[PDB]
Amino acid sequence: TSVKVVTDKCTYKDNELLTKYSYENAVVTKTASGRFDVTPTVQDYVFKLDLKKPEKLGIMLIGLGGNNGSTLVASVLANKHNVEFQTKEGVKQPNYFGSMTQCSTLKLGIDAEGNDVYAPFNSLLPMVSPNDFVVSGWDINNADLYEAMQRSQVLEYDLQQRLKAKMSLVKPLPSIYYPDFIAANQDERANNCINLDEKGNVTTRGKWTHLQRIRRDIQNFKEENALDKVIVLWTANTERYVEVSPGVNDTMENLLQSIKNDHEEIAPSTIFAAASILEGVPYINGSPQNTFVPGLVQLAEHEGTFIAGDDLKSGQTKLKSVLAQFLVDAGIKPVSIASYNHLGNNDGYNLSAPKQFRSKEIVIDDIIASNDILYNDKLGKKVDHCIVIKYMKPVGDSKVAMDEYYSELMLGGHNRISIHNVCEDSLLATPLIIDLLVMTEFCTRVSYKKVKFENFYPVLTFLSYWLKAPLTRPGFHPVNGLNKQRTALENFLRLLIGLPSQNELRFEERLL
Amino acid sequence: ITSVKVVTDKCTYKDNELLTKYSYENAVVTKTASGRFDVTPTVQDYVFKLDLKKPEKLGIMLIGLGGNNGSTLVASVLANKHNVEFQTKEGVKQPNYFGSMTQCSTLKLGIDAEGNDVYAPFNSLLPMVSPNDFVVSGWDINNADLYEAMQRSQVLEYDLQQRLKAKMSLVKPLPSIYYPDFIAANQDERANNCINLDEKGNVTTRGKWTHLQRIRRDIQNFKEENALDKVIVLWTANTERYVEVSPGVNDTMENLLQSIKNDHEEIAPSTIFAAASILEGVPYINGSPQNTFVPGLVQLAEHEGTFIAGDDLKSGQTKLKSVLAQFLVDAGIKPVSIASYNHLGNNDGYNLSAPKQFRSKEISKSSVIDDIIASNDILYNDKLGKKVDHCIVIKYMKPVGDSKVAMDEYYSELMLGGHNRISIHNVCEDSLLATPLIIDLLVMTEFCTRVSYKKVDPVKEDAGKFENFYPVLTFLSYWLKAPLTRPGFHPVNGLNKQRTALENFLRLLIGLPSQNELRFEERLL
Amino acid sequence: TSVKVVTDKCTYKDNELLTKYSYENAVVTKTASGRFDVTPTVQDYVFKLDLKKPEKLGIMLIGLGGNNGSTLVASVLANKHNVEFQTKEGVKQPNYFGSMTQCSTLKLGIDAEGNDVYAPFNSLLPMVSPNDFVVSGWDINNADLYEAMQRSQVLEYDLQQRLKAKMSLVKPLPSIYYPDFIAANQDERANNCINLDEKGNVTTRGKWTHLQRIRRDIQNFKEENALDKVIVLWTANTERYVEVSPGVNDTMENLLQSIKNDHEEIAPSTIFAAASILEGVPYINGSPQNTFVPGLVQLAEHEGTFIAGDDLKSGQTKLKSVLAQFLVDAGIKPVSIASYNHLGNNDGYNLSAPKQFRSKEIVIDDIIASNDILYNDKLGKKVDHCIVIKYMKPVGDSKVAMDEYYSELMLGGHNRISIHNVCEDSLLATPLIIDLLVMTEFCTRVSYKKVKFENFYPVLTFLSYWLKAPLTRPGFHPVNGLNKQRTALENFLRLLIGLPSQNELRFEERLL
Ligand SMILES: NC(=O)C1=CN([C@@H]2O[C@H](COP(=O)(O)OP(=O)(O)OC[C@H]3O[C@@H](n4cnc5c(N)ncnc54)[C@H](O)[C@@H]3O)[C@@H](O)[C@H]2O)C=CC1
Ligand SMILES: NC(=O)C1=CN([C@@H]2O[C@H](COP(=O)(O)OP(=O)(O)OC[C@H]3O[C@@H](n4cnc5c(N)ncnc54)[C@H](O)[C@@H]3O)[C@@H](O)[C@H]2O)C=CC1
Ligand SMILES: NC(=O)C1=CN([C@@H]2O[C@H](COP(=O)(O)OP(=O)(O)OC[C@H]3O[C@@H](n4cnc5c(N)ncnc54)[C@H](O)[C@@H]3O)[C@@H](O)[C@H]2O)C=CC1
Repeated sequence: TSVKVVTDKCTYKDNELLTKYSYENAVVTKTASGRFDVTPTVQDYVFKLDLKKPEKLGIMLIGLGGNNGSTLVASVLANKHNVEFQTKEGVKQPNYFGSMTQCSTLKLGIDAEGNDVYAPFNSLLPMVSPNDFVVSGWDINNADLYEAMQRSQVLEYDLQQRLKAKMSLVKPLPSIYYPDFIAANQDERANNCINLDEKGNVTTRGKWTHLQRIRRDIQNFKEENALDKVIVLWTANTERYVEVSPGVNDTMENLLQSIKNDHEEIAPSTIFAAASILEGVPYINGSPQNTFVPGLVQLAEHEGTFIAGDDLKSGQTKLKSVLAQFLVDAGIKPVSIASYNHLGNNDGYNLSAPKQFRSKEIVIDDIIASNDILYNDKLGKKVDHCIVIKYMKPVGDSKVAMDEYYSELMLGGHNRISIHNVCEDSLLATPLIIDLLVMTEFCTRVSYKKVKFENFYPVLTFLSYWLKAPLTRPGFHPVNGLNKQRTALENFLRLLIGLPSQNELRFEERLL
Repeated sequence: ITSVKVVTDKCTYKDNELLTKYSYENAVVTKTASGRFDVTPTVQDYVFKLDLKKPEKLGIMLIGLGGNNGSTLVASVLANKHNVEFQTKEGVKQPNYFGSMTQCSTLKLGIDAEGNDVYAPFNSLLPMVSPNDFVVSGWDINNADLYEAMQRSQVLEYDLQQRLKAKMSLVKPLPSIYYPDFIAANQDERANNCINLDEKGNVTTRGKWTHLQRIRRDIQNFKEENALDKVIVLWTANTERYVEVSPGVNDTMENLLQSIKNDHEEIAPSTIFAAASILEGVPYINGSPQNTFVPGLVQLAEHEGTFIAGDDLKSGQTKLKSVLAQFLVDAGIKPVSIASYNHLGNNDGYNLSAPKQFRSKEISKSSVIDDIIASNDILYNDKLGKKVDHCIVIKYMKPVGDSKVAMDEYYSELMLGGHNRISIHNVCEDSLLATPLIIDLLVMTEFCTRVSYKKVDPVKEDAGKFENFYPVLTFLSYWLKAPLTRPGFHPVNGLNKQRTALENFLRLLIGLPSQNELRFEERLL
Repeated sequence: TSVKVVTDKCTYKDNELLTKYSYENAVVTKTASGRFDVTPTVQDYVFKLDLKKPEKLGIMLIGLGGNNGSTLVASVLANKHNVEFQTKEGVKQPNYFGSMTQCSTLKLGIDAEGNDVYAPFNSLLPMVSPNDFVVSGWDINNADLYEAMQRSQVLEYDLQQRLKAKMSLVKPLPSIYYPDFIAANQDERANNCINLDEKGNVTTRGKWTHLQRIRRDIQNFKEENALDKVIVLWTANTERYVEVSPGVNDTMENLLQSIKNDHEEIAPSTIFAAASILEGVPYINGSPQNTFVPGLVQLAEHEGTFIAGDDLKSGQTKLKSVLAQFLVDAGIKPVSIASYNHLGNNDGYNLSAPKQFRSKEIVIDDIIASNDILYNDKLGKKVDHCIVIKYMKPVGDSKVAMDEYYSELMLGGHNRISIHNVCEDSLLATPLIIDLLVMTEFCTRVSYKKVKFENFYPVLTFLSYWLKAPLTRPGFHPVNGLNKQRTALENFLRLLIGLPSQNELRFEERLL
């Protein structure tokens, strides 16, 4: 399955694609009298896409032994080796359901009858398959991924047994454990640490040698498997936000300096990031903690390395943001929105401590911002909202989410909508992780020039669709509208092969 | 093993039998035309006799042995009896009988030396048969062995089915009676294990008396092949369509029996199994909503003096509904609407997908609230209205397997124009709930067959002689959706009251008064 | 409507009822081998019921201007004067729906066809009607009850307007305001206080003169309306628990002493209680705070005054306790139970502060205690449970409660039940308040003697049905089983008129 567009905007040379693209947009200024003055703008670009993709992509997950880590590895092996498994519904064939890059489609255009024609998401331009992922990584616990699977209780027992022989071979590398940064109850789980002093004890001293050991782990992984490309992704327990203070982590020199000075504002994630950046490998932060402090972002630009992150956009927040937008697009005013989530995994176990959850408890202000017709000082520009996460160990990885929306309708009416969501959290997070790795790898092969080619700006915004707290560029505010986060990705892929943005005008039908 | 020894002078033991005196109190009421209630207390002493020697093995014959419930029942018995632990994603699980009131619930025996309540197993008071001692068999219009049945049902954990594979593979259903018009047309291709075949081996609704005699011999054969003394038969097969009751047809014992002989078209397979069990003196329990117990049949039960009971297993949805509607009315709240929707993807919801099958169901799943309304004329009367909109919907959605999804919306009125909206959403493997319920019914039925009594004349020692429970075992209503009643008496669906009756019954047999919840040891100095 | 029982257990003399009652029960002792030895016990009693009930009952509500207070007053006037009102569903007739004493029935026995015969709950023995309630009380805010109704937004606007003329006449008396005891945000609401110093400022000094002013308010109310009987009920913002320390509030002398010593462990509720006790008027605590400290209980016994309380059993906790018990009675093991409630009234506004909510966040251990078959060390004698209350002002008094039960079924199965409850909290609390006042008044006319008559033991346990945290007697643990809390009341009324406890045996049907 492949796509071939006949357009003069695209030319190939040496397994390299050059595409011309005129980007339009507009600048608006609301005059005093409330009049909107709009001046269209246009910037011409040329994109270069290295068509040669890695035959094998290296993946190093921090928190490799967790729910997401073990499920990620199981999914790759299960599909790669077509491991069909037994269930009470009979034999099931492995697949990557839940993955946008592997299981969603896009509209390329219309056929001769005037009907939409769809194509696989990853069929327009070359993308690496999760089947060619080589996975390794770190974890403060040394259990092999088979034991990690058993511990997670995420996958069908029979599938676990069919992957037992292969998963047992995979074992996480020791990692960096700074106790003060996570939930204290994660203290006896840590039996796999590199940061130990002469008395064989865990220390936060020698942070630079810790950073150097991570770089070594990455180099070794690459060499040991003969891989050219590697991507690192954090999927470990949420850390407590670090304080961004001047002189400490505001510049890449201070940051690198603080790391050598064993500063207390340097968290483990801070070191895995600085270590990946220095090795030139893309780094994805899948947790809410503010790993990407200023200093770290500088070091990323300077090295021209791709970073991205801030939480693995839960499937509830994802969907909850969609409905909310749906209502406001319909002229309906949600005046209240209550969210209640409870899970029984370690993830929920680590969020128990308010320090870990406070990072998570961090989109509604954007929707309410989009509509001043319903939200203003005369009517009430406010929306009550609450986010409660509770740890109910008996529900395991199978989380339960509930959202209640109370909105006002016309003439005193009201509307109450309740969303009850139940599913194994990891079966939604894993595929998200796959999509992130696939698209990060894809973007590293893309360069642009306004009209010498520059890298596709380190902070990969197209990846906001899969991250609850979209990282941003100084000054610009993030946009969480999920449909728009996928519309961005979709149009980007389209513009790379000479196709315009979707307009949905269907003039072949609407007009004579 | 846990046991209970009540030091009372109301109980005496004689040759494997417990004799218990009990003074039953009640009161008759009349309401003066004007509006007063004249209440006359009543009393009637009894001496109950409980046969303590319970059967070492109890025969169980299920009609629908290869269905979701029959399948799971045998599996639960085998798994528990042999302690067949199994693997799941939550690890190794030990078998158990959760969901079984008889096996996993407790009863308060009293208070301790310090005033704190003391409970004991429901089955620890008096000798009851353990489901682990069930010797199960039965009939089914389909010949799949019970392992295939398990596979097809998709109720139990794959690993468990596998560990039960060898044993369950050897369990094969006896051929049954298939009368095409009594069930959904889709079960058509499923019937390949019938006894009613004509010269050229085709399905035939002719020779129904021969069929009755075959079923009876089946019961006899089963019994002797297992060296069993006791046997209970329980219908857990497809839901049949209601059969019309007509004078001279099935209105009397004699009429019914002849009709069976005449191959009357109002004689359903269940009618024959019911009649056969009754003639064999085997307790028969109807676990489906169809009106199997027509007058003539009940009459035959009464004449033969054989236990019958039933009409639909009290689903976890209709159970919880009775508990919640009762609760609201007991609190003075007025339900004015109760919407109950639900969908399943098993053969149960597939056979119910037909309007005539769903009809039986919709009759039993509804009536469960008629008595609730009748008890409160303060709320329900001619002024305020005494109606309660109640609709029941059962949709078939194959993709959900045995897992049923029940949703109930209660809209009630509160004071001064206010309203209350309660929504109950229920998800579970419907069959993991029904199975222990089937176990409860069989354990209690068996227990009852060992109970006899006699009225005691206060002014004349040892009058009369011991009798058995009136044939219709209303004591089993706790587990049935549409409680079968005695002519004249209305059914009571109050779940909590249904269990209380059972509780107090067991309590009295060991000389304990009914629970009063007065707790004067603390409420009074 | 009335009931007349023909029994020799009952004799009337001078509008006085004497009833004989043999109370049976049993003492159990589980021998080492796990054998239960049971010895039945029996105690004979004679109850005296003063058949002469007050023609008018005085009611003084602390927090008279709140949601419950104003709705209580509106309900009495609406029904008493048959104020029919307009709604979009048409004209509605006032009623006391939700009240057990006014709208529930009981089974007296069976008729001649063998069918149950029911009678009104308050038709067996004389009970005072809420229509003969004379209501007054205190509140830190001085708004009249008409303004209080508008503020509560609990009742149909049209009904509010039809009661406007009468409700405006009712105004709350100034009350005792000790800032440190409630949610700080209740600081500008307090414009009606008696505890003011010479500089006209609010003080916590002079607590004894405060107590004396309450007694005066009660005496005046009684005299001013020519009432013999009065009952006081607390329905004000939840207070923060006070610390029970020896020498301060462990005895009635220390307590009375501490009150004079302006001790910080003496809360406003503590004073309204001690003041009602001294005036010999029954005192009901409708909030979770521990008002009834030791000392206060002594003073109650010594004066032989009836007290009772500890939260107005929310309709959710009520029902949530019923389902939970239903499951455990069925042999089903709830292994997890999550509760999430959010409201927009002042009540929820006051619970915002963890100090107020902590009192509320205080039954599952009893159910789990009843069944060691499912709950033991081999299986797991634990049930995860959580209680979350959030303040969502837009939902107003119309609270939303959600309970999720996750239970284990046989052979690895599970059952998940979700209960979504929506209603105006006050429309459920008001009638509960009515039932409490009616039954407290009823019990004050009941005396007993084992076989000189003693008062129906101060701590009225029969009232646990309407109180989330049933107050108790030293040593005895409370029982919250709602059906059993109503079975107690029901049988008590029955035993007073010579009828035995319900057995549900129906031998007229089951036996030949
Ligand atoms: N649970 C889920 O399915 C989803 C999780 N997320 C996010 O992804 C993160 C991981 O979630 P899960 O895999 O489920 O949780 P988990 O708790 O099972 O896995 C985290 C793993 O991180 C390891 N770990 C902790 N600190 C470490 C360190 N300093 N170095 C290396 N390893 C370390 C732990 O030992 C554990 O095995 C969460 O913090 C959350 O932000 C978002 C959506 C869904
Ligand atoms: N499955 C559940 O959770 C509950 C079931 N029930 C009732 O219990 C009954 C059985 O339910 P399931 O086991 O789930 O259904 P099922 O459809 O899986 O099993 C019924 C079995 O009966 C057999 N059968 C049908 N007509 C027969 C006849 N004349 N003679 C012998 N066998 C016959 C069928 O071939 C099938 O194997 C139904 O009537 C249903 O309404 C009620 C409450 C819950
Ligand atoms: N909101 C409801 O409908 C129900 C309330 N409850 C309970 O009843 C209590 C009252 O609830 P609502 O009437 O709804 O709340 P509310 O906040 O509307 O009414 C409480 C009233 O107490 C007054 N107040 C506070 N401290 C006082 C003091 N020291 N002296 C005199 N007045 C004082 C306040 O000014 C307010 O008017 C709650 O604390 C809660 O424990 C329980 C179930 C339902």
